[PDB]
Amino acid sequence: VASRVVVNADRVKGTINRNIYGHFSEHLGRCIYEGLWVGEDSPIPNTNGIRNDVLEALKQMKIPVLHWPGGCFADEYHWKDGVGPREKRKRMVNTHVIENNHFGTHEFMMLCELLGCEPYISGNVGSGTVQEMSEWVEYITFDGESPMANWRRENGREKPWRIKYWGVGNENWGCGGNMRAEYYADLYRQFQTYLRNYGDNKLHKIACGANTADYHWTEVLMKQAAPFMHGLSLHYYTVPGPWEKKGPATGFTTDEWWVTLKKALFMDELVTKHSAIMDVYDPDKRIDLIVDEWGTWYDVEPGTNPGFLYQQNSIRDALVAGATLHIFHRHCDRVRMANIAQLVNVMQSVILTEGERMLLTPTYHVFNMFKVHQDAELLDTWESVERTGPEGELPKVSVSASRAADGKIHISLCNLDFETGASVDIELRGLNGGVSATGTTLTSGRIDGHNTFDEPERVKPAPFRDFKLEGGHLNASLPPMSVTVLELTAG
Amino acid sequence: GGCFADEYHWKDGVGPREKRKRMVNTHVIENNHFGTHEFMMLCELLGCEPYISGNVGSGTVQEMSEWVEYITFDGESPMANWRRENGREKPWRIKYWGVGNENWGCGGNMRAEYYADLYRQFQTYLRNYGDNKLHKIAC
Amino acid sequence: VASRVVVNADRVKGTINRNIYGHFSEHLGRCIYEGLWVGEDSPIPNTNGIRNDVLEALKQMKIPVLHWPGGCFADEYHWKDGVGPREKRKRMVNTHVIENNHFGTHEFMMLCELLGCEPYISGNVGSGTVQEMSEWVEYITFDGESPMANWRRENGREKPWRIKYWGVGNENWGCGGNMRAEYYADLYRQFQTYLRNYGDNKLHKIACGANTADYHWTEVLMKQAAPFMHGLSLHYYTVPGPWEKKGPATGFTTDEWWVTLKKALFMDELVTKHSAIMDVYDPDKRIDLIVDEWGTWYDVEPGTNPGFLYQQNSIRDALVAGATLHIFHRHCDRVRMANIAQLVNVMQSVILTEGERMLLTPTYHVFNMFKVHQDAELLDTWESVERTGPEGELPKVSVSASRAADGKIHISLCNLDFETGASVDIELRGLNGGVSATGTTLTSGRIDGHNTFDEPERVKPAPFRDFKLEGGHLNASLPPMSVTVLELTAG
Ligand SMILES: OC[C@@H]1O[C@@H](O)[C@H](O)[C@H]1O
Ligand SMILES: OC[C@@H]1O[C@@H](O)[C@H](O)[C@H]1O
Ligand SMILES: OC[C@@H]1O[C@@H](O)[C@H](O)[C@H]1O
Repeated sequence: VASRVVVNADRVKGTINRNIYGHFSEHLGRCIYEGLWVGEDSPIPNTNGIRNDVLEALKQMKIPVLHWPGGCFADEYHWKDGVGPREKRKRMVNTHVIENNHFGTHEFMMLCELLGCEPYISGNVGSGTVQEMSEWVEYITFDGESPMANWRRENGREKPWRIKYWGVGNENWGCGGNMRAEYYADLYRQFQTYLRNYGDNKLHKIACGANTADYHWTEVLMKQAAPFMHGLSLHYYTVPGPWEKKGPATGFTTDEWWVTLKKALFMDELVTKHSAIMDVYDPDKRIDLIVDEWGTWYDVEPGTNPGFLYQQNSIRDALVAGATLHIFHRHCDRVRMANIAQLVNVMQSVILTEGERMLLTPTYHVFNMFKVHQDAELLDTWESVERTGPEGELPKVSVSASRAADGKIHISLCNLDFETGASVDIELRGLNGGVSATGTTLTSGRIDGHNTFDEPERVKPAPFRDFKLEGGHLNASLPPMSVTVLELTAG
Repeated sequence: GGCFADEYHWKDGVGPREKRKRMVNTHVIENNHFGTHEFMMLCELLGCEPYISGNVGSGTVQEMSEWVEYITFDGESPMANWRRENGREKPWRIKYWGVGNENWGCGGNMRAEYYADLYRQFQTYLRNYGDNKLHKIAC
Repeated sequence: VASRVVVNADRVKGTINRNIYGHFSEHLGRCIYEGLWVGEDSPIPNTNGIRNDVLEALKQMKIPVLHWPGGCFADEYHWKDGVGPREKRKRMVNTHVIENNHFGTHEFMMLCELLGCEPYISGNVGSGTVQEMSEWVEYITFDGESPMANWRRENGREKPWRIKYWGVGNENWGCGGNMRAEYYADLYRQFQTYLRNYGDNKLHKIACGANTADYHWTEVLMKQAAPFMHGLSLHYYTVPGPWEKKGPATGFTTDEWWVTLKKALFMDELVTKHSAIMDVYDPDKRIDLIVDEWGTWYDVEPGTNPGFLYQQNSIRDALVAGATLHIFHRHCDRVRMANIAQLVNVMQSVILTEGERMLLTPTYHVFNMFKVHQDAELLDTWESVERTGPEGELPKVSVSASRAADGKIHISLCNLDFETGASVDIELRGLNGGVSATGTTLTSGRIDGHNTFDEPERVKPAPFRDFKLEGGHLNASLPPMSVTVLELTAG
């Protein structure tokens, strides 16, 4: 009983926008402070205050876009508190957490330039003013003379920055103001009016979209505000248990494995149904769907502060990431950005740090393996896959194929069963020449296999050779609980 | 304005003329040398009524309320004291007061129903000081 | 410059419900009287009062479903007027048109049995009562004792008939009561409640849907009445000129050719957008979309009564029909019935009669050539086609492929350009064996080529041989202004 797949290598169905592989960093826990920002005089080796070990790993992963500063923090942030001389930045210290605002606009834009990624900034609607947000944009982007542009120059950046992605509030249905969609849509329309295109900059204005299955939100924002947006967001976290006892990152049950993956795959139905509503108001698909919060959310590691959201990261997280990325690919006609929550030390991170030490999570390795899909052409594939899990409720395999700019084909495959391997037969159609293939696979011997600071390489990619290629068929034996990428070269 | 009215912040146009806000776009210069005092003088020289449009789209309720108070109040307050420091001892009279302009478009892309609510809110705080009587105009 | 197509012969995309090839006959002009019903002692040869020449032609075409009695007539009809001793039924005559009610329920049900087609009756909401409609269903379908079933037996039909398709009013936004969607939805819910399933009969209840681009109607009916319907209708006529001067059926300009075809192809946008709204409320596509009025609508033939809607029928009509049917195929995941307006002597008919004489229109020949698509499996095809018309506004070629129950493949092609032939290269993938092909084509030497009673065979199907099949490519040279079907057999 093999899964079967046919790849039509000559039929392109869309472009997988690189920003599908995006990231998110809030001022929360150790995502910004320690995770990225250590300060110029830290003994952790750093580039202008940003730790080198993280920088180098994120560059290798080819981070395309980074969303900052929030999350809920964005609708509480007053950007002027984060610019100017470090010693006059606003300082808050709670003894029950330090926000010293040493990382602000200039440090973020420096971060993005060091990474080679797009900045994606969210302005403050819930507790901010229209002038405040307008002034932020002007500060960043205006090349003339004004109090804001002159301030930016004073603070060390002479020429403006370019920025496309601009979020007009975040989570406005909840921590960003507990707003009705109808009320948010009016604020949105008002705020966005004053966010200008200065110089040769072109803003890509993103309205706050729904939480999970709040389809009414999407309908209202589309019906009332479509002509005034370039994108609409969507938030959906994979939470295995109930809110008050989400379940652990490691040491979990087999039931928790299956439930986690089933909940992750619910993304497909969400994206489908929100997109269907968007199609009614925007049939040409002008407006991007932006899934700017996704990923797993567990109970924090025992003994850690629940407010810091620190969780471990296992092969289970790798499967969530790979299957979710595949869902985004299948919707790349409308989904054009996604941002996993969150970059470092918080929720489903690519990196965890502990002082000067760091590790790469299994989530990191999926992003780094799947980077070959960034800006690739999605190929037409059809499939008939085995089932797995209790009552066959899950697909055993998730597969996606794309063509890179040099003509190579990448086929990525997830085996969602932790107990046995998956046989897959792939037929390749529409090739001219012959092809050869190499592979890499990410797997584990344990259902909760993970990396630690003492053992940072327990779960990492390896060469994959358990396949054969002949007569236009590639037959592969995928390991249990694995993510695999095959690279095909023509000739 | 026009569209400028829902972008203007009136405080930028008062005070020592030399130290007012400057903006320049290469791609147009606004030095704010013509502001509230200069406009009110202009209307007095012409013998015409002044008709000012306050900023709803990017302005705040306090900001508009303070504009009216600055112009018209004859007592002691931070705004009236500031007007006197800026060279006008007694208040001016003004009737015609626009509570935003072009709010369906360049003044905030507002639905009528939403503008009506902001209108009701903003106008509440535009007071009749001394013997002045405002004539409030909705967009 | 060939159009190119690839057929994936092993990939099925859906089932083309046979009812896509449906028809519609209203009590209007000579559609029912003379067109079908001649009376038992007419010198026109007949079977139980229905003319044999039409019967035989419709059976050969494999008519799958016939909608009666309207149109606007349905929301004026009182069915009890059409049952009982034929001689004593209601008579109306307008001098300023005769309705003797000799064709009523028994005659219609007999007609469908003789044809082997499903009956599709529209009940009267606009001027009818809930009891009246409920009694109609009971009269037709109930096998016990009751006043209605006893009456049917007295009128000569002992056992009940079966009927699936039941329209709960027609054109209720216009001639069926000038209703707002919200008000119609409420009447719909009320009327349908009383339409019972008697014996082993199962009704398929159809709500009146939108006229043309009235998307609000579809939204309201889906949101308020989806759980109470099996199907929702849609109406769209191709009208070349303005309402008051639509343009003629023959002797038209080349501009009228292009405008006609462009307007016809607007069906795709309509069906797409109405279907998108349906998907929001019915994501599993339970509810059928029924396009129960479509076709061309011209000024009547000079000197004929405008109220009788008699128009000629040319190769231009054949192209409208073939391109429209192809649009329905591409939407066969949701469109499950369609009904061209109207069957005989009215609008875009398959047959025109003049006393005992009859002719087959070019529209007939499309339906008869495309019957091979009835209940077939739609195959995955992709294409890149030449453009035609002023400014390349039209596709030069429309193509569709399906697989019949015996494994043959039919590929139909329309060439929309009247000026030159169309080269097409078709690649066949996913076959095992070799294949051979035969073809038929329908074309004319004039842009308004048509059949007349004196020359009833000027435009009719002919063998098509101008193609070659080698090395899994079928290259064809389609004639100008043509509709062609290729039949492929494996081995
Ligand atoms: O502050 C914790 C918040 O909870 C979640 O809804 C958000 O993603 C995060 O900003
Ligand atoms: O400012 C440009 C604007 O165009 C028009 O809508 C307004 O009057 C004017 O202020
Ligand atoms: O009856 C005349 C009407 O015109 C169209 O609206 C309807 O199909 C037809 O019944």
